[PDB]
Amino acid sequence: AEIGGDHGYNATNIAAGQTSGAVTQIGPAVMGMVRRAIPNLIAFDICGVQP
Amino acid sequence: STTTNSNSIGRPNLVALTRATTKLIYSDIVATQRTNQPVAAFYGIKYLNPDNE
Repeated sequence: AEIGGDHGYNATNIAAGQTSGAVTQIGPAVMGMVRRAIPNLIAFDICGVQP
Repeated sequence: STTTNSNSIGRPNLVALTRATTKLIYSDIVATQRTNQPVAAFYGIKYLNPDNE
């Protein structure tokens, strides 16, 4: 009669793996990284260039 | 009488070099398994009684 438990849903426990149950998981897997998008240039046609 | 007082010695023969370093034991003494991430989590898994010892 053994309990698997849940993390407290506290973001502190879930990241450490603390668990009320029998097992403390290694950690929170990974779902991948979310970067921030690189915003766009307006290019230079709007103004004469002349390198 | 030319003797070894006249002769002048250019250099010494290097003979032997010595660097003093301990026989180093961290290899035999400790159980080592490399970690692929900056934090290393050893499980340990205990077989209990119904009394938890």
